[PDB]
Amino acid sequence: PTLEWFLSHCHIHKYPSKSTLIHQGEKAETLYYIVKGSVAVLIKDEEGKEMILSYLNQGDFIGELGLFEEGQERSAWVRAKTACEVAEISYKKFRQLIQVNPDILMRLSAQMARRLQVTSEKVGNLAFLDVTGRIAQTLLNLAKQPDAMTHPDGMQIKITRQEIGQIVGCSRETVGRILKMLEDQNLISAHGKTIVVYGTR
Amino acid sequence: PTLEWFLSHCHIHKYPSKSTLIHQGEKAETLYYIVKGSVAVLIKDEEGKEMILSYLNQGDFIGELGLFEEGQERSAWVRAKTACEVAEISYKKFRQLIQVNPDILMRLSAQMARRLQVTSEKVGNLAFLDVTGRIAQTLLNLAKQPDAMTHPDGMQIKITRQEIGQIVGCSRETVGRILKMLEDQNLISAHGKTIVVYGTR
Amino acid sequence: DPILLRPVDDLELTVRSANCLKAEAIHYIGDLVQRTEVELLKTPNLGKKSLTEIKDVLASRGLSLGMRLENW
Amino acid sequence: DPILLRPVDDLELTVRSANCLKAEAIHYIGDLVQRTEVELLKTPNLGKKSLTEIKDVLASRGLSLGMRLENW
Amino acid sequence: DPILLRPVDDLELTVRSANCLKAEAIHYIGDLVQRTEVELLKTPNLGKKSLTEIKDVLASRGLSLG
Amino acid sequence: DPILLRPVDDLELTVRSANCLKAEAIHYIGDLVQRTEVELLKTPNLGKKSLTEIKDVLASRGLSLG
DNA sequence: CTAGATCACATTTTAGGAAAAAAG
DNA sequence: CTTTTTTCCTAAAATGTGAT
DNA sequence: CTAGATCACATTTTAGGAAAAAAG
DNA sequence: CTTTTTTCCTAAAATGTGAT
Ligand SMILES: Nc1ncnc2c1ncn2[C@@H]1O[C@@H]2COP(=O)(O)O[C@H]2[C@H]1O
Ligand SMILES: Nc1ncnc2c1ncn2[C@@H]1O[C@@H]2COP(=O)(O)O[C@H]2[C@H]1O
Repeated sequence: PTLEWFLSHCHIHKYPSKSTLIHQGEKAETLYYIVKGSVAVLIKDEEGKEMILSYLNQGDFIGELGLFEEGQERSAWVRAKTACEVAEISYKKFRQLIQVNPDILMRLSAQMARRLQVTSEKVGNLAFLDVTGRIAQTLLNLAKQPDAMTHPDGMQIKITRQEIGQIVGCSRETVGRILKMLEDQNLISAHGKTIVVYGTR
Repeated sequence: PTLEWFLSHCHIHKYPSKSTLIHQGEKAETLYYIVKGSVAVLIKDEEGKEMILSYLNQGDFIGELGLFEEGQERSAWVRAKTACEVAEISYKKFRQLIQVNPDILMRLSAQMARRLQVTSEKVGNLAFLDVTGRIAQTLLNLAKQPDAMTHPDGMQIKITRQEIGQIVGCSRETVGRILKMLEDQNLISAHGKTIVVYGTR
Repeated sequence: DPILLRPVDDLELTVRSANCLKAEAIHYIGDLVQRTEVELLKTPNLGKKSLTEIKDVLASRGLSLGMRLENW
Repeated sequence: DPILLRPVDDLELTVRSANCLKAEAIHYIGDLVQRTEVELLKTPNLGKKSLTEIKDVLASRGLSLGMRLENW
Repeated sequence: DPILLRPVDDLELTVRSANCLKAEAIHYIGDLVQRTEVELLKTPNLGKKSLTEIKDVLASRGLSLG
Repeated sequence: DPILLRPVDDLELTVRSANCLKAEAIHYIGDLVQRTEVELLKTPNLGKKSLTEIKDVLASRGLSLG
């Protein structure tokens, strides 16, 4: 549709799994769009403890925040969850593109809209729920994601405890615990990195 | 500038201090813009414990999130911090307005950009810092706000402990504590609702 | 719905895949359609390529896998 | 800067305000300009209206209150 | 001390506080400094800004209230 | 039991697992059910899907591995 | 082992508006 | 006379307390 | 008083790629 | 012959542990 047009103006680059697309702190001058693949938005603290802010899959834009105000820094790091193809565009050229057609901007903003909603919910969670609560919630969310696997007893997902730690913001041990706990309570199944959240569907 | 144009298409209503502009959960069909006044974006939990998500002053848009996807619900409550004038517009009519001029959309998105950045930082805070840390940080942030008062020893602000509680997400007692603590450490001054964060400027 | 009526073959998928659903007793796209990936994976001689295949054809035909629907 | 040179009067503000900065020893907009609200509030006969006044004129003239600048 | 000889009046303050001290029988900076904050706050028409004012003059005037 | 008389072969499984049991000297569903999971996993060319397969046939076939 | 939540209530502080009192 | 500043007042809201 | 962080390390699990082995 | 599935293998990463 419009997208074809948009892309035809982007440069395209492949990023190998685990590589860094956006490096928090750098001058934001380009806009990215995920053609194929998945990636992880995350921020670290002084020591370096990471916190997963969000997972973005194909169709998503990345590093959009720099676009509206001239000369800002990337708001957070973005690591390639898997190997993935990415379309890039100078914020400049992109603005030009918008003049000829805001439909595209509409599309972009539309994502930020979503992203705000959720990140906001993220805040309320760290605010109101407890680890069991948050972990509980996330298993639901991860079950939502695309790479989720349809399973007889619900949804199946692969993700480490360390990871869920960085998602919900608690220790990896504590995740293991709350995880065994949820298994007793027969709510999820857990075999290594493979977890199955019953109840989905 | 453009804004004059934009407003000329909005209906205008005055909201008395403490009134509710947006009621989380309701059908989002209108976009708002703050002409005069301040307001507070906040969300509650099951029990009803509120959590201040953000403070928006004049110049800000409100209830923009509903605009891109048809038929969603308001993402959170918005209470009038003070009495304030608000311009309103059907999402429909607003879209039309954008066709004739995306400059306006540009302006709107531009805010969401900002809002995401911060709300994201909000997450990292609940994630990495401790109450003293977060409270520490917020006193800085509140010192930033417009209604802040220039003071010889820095910035002066009026805000209750209960409030800071709902901001940083901890108990009101604990705020009082960490607050006395910061006063001993001679970092801030506190007389009732009036606090002065030294060091600003 | 109209599609779930016609048999799987209409999916024009690879031999391997066919012979697999075939041997797994799948007849109509209405059965397959409501089958879990994890299951199909246990299916002998049905691997990632073949699985990814099934999903993609169902995806084009507008369907999903592990579909839900009562009375079949 | 050029503005902070001329005296406060150039601000064409209300009597009350004037007589107040006046009695508070303020001469050039360069002094006032770098004065804290909280201070001006202690100034007798200078109230919210008058204070809000000062800020607004400085705001139009492009200046702020409690300004910072060395050597004056 | 030599200053405590001088009248409150010779201090020049604010009409409001003036009339207060005045009709309160506080004629010399002595009578004044003899009182504490709480003392005058009870004085009619004398309040926050007033007290705070009366304080700030004796501030740079090397005199407190006690 | 009457089924344990029948050969593994009569069970029909998967070429791979077949040749395994076969060249592993497992001719009757008896010889088979006598072994546990760990037992066959050590069998060359017999692994995860294999074992998991051999299990699922005896699943609806009222037979376990012990 | 540490960092906060807690809980009832007596006590302190605030909002904000009438009205006296200066100022212009 | 009119405005703006100050004082003055109280129902209602905020606060501290401190060991488990 | 409660809810989590902790800490080192022996032990378990995973990624992902060669290559054997079926299938077409 | 060519593809796809399965097994097989290990450096590297994830995990549990449990009282303070
Ligand atoms: N809260 C968030 N949710 C989703 N994506 C985000 C969030 N914060 C940052 N990002 C993405 O990460 C990018 C980091 O650099 P930018 O600020 O250019 O743009 C940012 C967004 O694309
Ligand atoms: N994280 C946030 N930061 C700032 N404003 C927000 C945030 N979340 C919600 N809002 C505002 O609150 C509004 C609630 O209703 P809407 O979803 O229509 O639009 C939302 C935004 O205008």
